[PDB]
Amino acid sequence: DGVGSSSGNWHCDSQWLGDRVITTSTRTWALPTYNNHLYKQISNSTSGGSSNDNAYFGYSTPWGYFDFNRFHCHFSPRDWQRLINNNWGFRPKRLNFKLFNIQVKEVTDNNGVKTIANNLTSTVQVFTDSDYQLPYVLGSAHEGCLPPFPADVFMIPQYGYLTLNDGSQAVGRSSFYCLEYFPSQMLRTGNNFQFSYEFENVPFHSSYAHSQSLDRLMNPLIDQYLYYLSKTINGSGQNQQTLKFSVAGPSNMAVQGRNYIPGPSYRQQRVSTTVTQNNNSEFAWPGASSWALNGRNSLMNPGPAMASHKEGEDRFFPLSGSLIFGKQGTGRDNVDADKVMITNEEEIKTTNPVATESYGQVATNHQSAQAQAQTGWVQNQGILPGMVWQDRDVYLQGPIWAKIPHTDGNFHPSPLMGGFGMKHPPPQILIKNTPVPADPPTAFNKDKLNSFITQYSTGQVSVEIEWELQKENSKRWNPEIQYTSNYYKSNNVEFAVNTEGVYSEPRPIGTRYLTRNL
Amino acid sequence: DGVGSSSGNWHCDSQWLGDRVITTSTRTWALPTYNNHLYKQISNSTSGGSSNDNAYFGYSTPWGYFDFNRFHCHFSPRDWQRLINNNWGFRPKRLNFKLFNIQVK
Amino acid sequence: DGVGSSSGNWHCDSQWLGDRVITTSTRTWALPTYNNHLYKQISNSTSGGSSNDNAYFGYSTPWGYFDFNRFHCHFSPRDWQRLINNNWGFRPKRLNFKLFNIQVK
Amino acid sequence: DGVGSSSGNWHCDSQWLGDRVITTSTRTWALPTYNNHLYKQISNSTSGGSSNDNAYFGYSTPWGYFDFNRFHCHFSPRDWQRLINNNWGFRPKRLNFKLFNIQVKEVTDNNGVKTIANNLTSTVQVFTDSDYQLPYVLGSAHEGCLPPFPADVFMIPQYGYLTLNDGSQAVGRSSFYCLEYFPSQMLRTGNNFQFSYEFENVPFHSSYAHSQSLDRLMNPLIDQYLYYLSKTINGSGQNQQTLKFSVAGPSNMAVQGRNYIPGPSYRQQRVSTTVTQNNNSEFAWPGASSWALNGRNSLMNPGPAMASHKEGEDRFFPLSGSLIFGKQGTGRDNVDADKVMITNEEEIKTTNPVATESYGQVATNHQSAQAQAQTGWVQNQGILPGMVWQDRDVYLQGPIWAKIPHTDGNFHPSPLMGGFGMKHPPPQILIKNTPVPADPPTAFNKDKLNSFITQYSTGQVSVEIEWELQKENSKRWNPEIQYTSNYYKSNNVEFAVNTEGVYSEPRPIGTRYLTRNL
Repeated sequence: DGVGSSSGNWHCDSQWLGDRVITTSTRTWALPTYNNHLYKQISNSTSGGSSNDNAYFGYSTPWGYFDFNRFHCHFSPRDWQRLINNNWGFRPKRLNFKLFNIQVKEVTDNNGVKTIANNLTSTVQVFTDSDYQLPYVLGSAHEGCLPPFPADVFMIPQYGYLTLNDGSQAVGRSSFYCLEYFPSQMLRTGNNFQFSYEFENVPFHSSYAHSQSLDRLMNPLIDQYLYYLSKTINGSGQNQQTLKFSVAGPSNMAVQGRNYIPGPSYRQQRVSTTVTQNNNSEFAWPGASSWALNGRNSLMNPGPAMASHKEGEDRFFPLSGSLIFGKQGTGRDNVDADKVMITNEEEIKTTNPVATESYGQVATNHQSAQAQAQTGWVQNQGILPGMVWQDRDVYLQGPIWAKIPHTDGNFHPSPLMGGFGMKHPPPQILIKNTPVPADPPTAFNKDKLNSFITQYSTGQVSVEIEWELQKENSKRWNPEIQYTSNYYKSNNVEFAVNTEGVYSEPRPIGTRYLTRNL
Repeated sequence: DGVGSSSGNWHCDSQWLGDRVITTSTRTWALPTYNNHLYKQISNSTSGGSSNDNAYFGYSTPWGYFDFNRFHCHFSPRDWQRLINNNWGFRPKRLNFKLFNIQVK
Repeated sequence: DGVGSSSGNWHCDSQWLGDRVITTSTRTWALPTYNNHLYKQISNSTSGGSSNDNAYFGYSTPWGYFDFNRFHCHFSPRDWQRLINNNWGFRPKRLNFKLFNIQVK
Repeated sequence: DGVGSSSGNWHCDSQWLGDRVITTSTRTWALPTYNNHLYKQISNSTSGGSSNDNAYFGYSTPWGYFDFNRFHCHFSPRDWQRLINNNWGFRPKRLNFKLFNIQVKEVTDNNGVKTIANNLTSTVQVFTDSDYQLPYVLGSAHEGCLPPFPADVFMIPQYGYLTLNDGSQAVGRSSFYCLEYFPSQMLRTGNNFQFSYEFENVPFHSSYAHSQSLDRLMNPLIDQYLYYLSKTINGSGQNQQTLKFSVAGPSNMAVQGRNYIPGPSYRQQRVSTTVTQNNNSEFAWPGASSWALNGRNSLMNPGPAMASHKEGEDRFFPLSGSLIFGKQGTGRDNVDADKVMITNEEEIKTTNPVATESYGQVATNHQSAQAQAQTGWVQNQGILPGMVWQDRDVYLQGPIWAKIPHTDGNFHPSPLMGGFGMKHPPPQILIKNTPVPADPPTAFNKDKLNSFITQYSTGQVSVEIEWELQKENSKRWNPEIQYTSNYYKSNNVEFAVNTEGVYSEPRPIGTRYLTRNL
């Protein structure tokens, strides 16, 4: 429109209908100039990397991008509490995104002092990768998302991508992408940008915990009509071999026939938070479970959805089997256990195997009069017919969605870090300040200009997402477990600001508090 | 239009139809003041030339000009590869040119 | 039709449309008499096999069969090159099969 | 149709309308099996060639082809005489082609004796290269065309083609063509084949000889209003330099100004048919004019249309400047001059330069008091503005058309051997006997069959061409030169059969007997 007219209003609210909840969040953003308007080839050689497992090749772009792939970007703690305490499931339906109130500033430095002024004629470029023609980086748990607290002003992260690499070198199959080779809208201070997105059909997330275990689905009062081999010898010596059979009933539930079995496994090492119970050696990387791709080892992290620990074993965790969040103010490198928040998936112990245990035991030989029957620990077990399992729970500060890789085949493409897997997720939204050259020389020079006016941009961003709800219809008589704040007095209110205005999330919040039968 | 409204968008893409390919390219340009707004007579004497074969007479103008008479101004390397590997011939048909987002400093 | 009239023509060509390619291939075949018009029980004993892993039981029929389950039966090397250099994917859609110009000797 | 019904009639006649003549010719052909149904790579190594100039690479196909690219295939000698004596020009308009009365035979050899029988169920395959996707070999003066005499039965020539070569080896750019990769009609004894072709617009062939010379177009009674420098010195000593000018008139026609000049040249060596006037040395290849392409020298043959000889110099010919036809029964290698028929282009001496002379003389220096004026013989001269020329004449036994090479540029694409140049000439008509395998083994073998029944095919071929005529409207008073037979008694009639039934063409017949002004 014009310089003196706002191009949008501040929309931040949650609307709770019967089967739907609409979340709207608005944030103020700041966008600097990245790479001084240049594309730069990057690799482990440029960053000084040495290990083969961490070698990479890619490019850093002068473009930024908007990321809102975390639940706290849309749900307040109270809204999250309502969702998790009142619904058996939820899923995103549609998306509305807006950029408005664009403000481009120029910075001039004379001598140790910088002056900031408006540049009303400068432009900012925005476009969406609706055709998914660029590498998708929103599927990784990267920082730079919209802040959970609406009053926080955030910096737009720089967009970068990786391609095929051989050490620090590239190959002929490696791809280079120029983001200026895409049509993009150019916005001055009076212009705004908006688009709508429809989520593809995804299953409802399981925001419930099973009230039954897979091995306890039988009637505890009635025998089965099936038999089991109870004895093989002749009880109370030589030549004592005689078959025996008994009815599988309530007294021996472990041997009853069952139609379904727990889901797959890939065993993790077990770590205690009581440090003196751990071995006196360096076992992080060495002791960890991993997978290999083209000679590179990548940590199995977080891996298959598996129960974090056995009942009562709360002190133990799988070495890389769980999402680890950092508390407010936590450092980047080598922080103590009290500075991080270790999530756990104990709710899925009713259907999923324990991460630090074998799947089970399997026969490994043919027993005879000369050879005793032998069994072997199944340390990893693939998908088998009749298996059932629960996916990893999602969290308030955890990811929402991920892009399913474009491959010939996949199985249960639920993101392993939690969330909704989609072939066509919300498109990447890329933003960049248009370069403004400084005064050029009065004589023609064919070289590209390298002198630009120092600029940055700021504005507001709004994203509205409609969520579909799956209401609970339980006939359970006793009250359910519910997420609740603690009344006991404390220096600060949980999920609030401190005396210095710092917002903090004191704990990870899952979604599985209500219960339903298996 | 106005100071605070963009006069055009960034269009840079290639569209491949059956018998036609449409190339669009957008660039950012900078234009200084040439000859301090003056027309100047130029010659090999003004530039110090001596040889008869390189003697010339002309004028330098304060005007600039836009030139896109090179194939890489319109075709990306991948588009060029497609064109050369899949076609026995090609020729230009029509042209569209735009200047927008003027900023004078 | 008749003895002196051909029952079909030689069709062997590839037609490249926008999103579709139609491949046609014609070949000359010869069919002898198999097993002297008999069905015969066959096994690894009849062929002299001894290993358990290669033991088998079956029948050999006096019938022949037409097989075109290889890509080079339909795509020339140039057509294959075009397909692989210009397309992200392909799949068969429909089939037409013909036998003609029968000659029994 | 059926075995016992003819699929076509014998059509061989010429119909003379006002401005059009329609020629129809029917011939009986025989088609054997070529290369035993195989494609074979051929090169100068396979044929034993050694010279770089004659090196080649290509393929020989089992297909034959029909060729009617010679005028005597359509015009009888009497029709040719009428055409050349009554018309100033002619050009082909449209084409009709027919194959019918197909007869396929099988040959069986027991012991030194062969038995031939019909194979009523066998097929012959025919198709036309209407899209010009195969190498065009009809543009070369190859043998194998339809015989001039309708009663002669001819053998179908085998189709072969050449591609890019480096010595006897091929390169990556070389192309291999499979003629079975084309849709073709399969014909039994009851079937027939036919198609129609329309000639693209071509200029009328010049079937006239100019009655004026390019240097004698002025009025012989009137002076020009232009002057010439007659003298430079001071006639009848030193210091005698004085300019002079005179009117160019009838007394000095050589110096008159002229608007047009004779056409281009590329000088040929001069050979006498009186052998004792030639040099006592071997000068064929060495003394010949040539052009070079990629390091290979190709004889300039016949080259630019140039007058064969000066007036009265009938004994001389240009070393490779003229079409040479062989008399009936003439051998293939090293025949005497009386066994061949040397064509001449003396009719174009009025506009085209003499093949064995320089184009002219050009100044090569600046004359002065110290240096005498110098001139140099122009041995070859390219196209210049104002040039006019006549193309090479066509002959009864000479070629009709040729395919203009598909190139970015060309100039006056009239075939240098004579005829009509076309981007889309009459398409190649390719024919092959369908292989008929012998008895295969009773056990499956994956190798391609190499045992086939010995077969050949025979039938009739008809081609009808409509020619447009350009009538003469001359006001010449005296009678014209006309082609005529000689009444004087002879043992045989010219253009007739001998006592052994051998048809012969005793002389080449041009088209340029009538006259018109320049």
